[PDB]
Amino acid sequence: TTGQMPATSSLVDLLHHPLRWRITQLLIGRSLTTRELAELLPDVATTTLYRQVGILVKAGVLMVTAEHQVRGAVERTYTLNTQAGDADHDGVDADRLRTMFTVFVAGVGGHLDQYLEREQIDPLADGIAFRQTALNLSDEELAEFLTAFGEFLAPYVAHSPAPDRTRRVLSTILIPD
Amino acid sequence: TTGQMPATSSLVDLLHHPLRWRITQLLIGRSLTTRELAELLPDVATTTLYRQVGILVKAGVLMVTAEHQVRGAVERTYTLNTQAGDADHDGVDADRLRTMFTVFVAGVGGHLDQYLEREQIDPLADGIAFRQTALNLSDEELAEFLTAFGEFLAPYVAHSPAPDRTRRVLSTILIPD
Repeated sequence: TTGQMPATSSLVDLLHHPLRWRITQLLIGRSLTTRELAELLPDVATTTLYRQVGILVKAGVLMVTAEHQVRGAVERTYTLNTQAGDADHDGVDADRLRTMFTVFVAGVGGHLDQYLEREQIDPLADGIAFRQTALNLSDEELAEFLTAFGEFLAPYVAHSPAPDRTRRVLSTILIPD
Repeated sequence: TTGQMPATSSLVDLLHHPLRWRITQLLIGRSLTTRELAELLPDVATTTLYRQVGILVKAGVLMVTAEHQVRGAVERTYTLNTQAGDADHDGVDADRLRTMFTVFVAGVGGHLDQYLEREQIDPLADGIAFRQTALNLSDEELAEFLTAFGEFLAPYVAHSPAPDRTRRVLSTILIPD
């Protein structure tokens, strides 16, 4: 599901940290317990993983979607606070926008680095793609394009996990000449 | 129109150069004379612009789409050699893939820097967006998704330039967990 790079300076600052970026990206479009997140980040010390989730939750980058009793103790499920990444996008000046981009591409770069830790790679077979398309659009046509793009994505975003499926992250950057 | 980051080492090496990246990105989806390119790159010395087009053409990054007589002398029109950016994508190893990414995000970053040279910016009103979506897709579903994505884009890619329209560059990166 489509989240925008947060614009709030406090959230942007937190996402410089490579583990905090990893955690929030893993939570796009779904909810997970900290235990589940831990299992997806085997290289990270367990205590550290829990610490950083705590930091993200308290800052409002993540939100609690459920809590129930599991083995006598309470367990929370988390997802992206998409409402948080939708705030403060108007007072964005040059400096803030540069920082947002830098943090965004560093996160994506870190995801690529993780892919390259695979014992065997075939970028083509594995579905790695870096592409660009040029579009002539008025500001109003661009608003329509973005709405239609979300509608184009919707049936795919609806796919559940399954043994034949791999979770893929599609990052989009749009800049005018 | 959708070009992929070239994979041929010789083309990849040329695109490290920020002016060569600027030129090839300006040529996505359309054809231009060198004179037209010069006019879109006012900050670049004219002789230098012509030199770099020459370099790109000779390397096969660009192709000549027309030539006719203009003021007694012959004038060529150029566009991206999309056939060139579609070669050598199978023997891509870790080192080549990293380089491709680095060169790609540096180019996009340079395009953002150019946007930030505007006297007045409003990133939101100007249509700047950094987004991510997660999709659960089998390798075969991903091939379908990519084909449908091209079909989704087609009517917008068909838009001609006009006074109400601004050329926008949509960059896409797809990486699996």
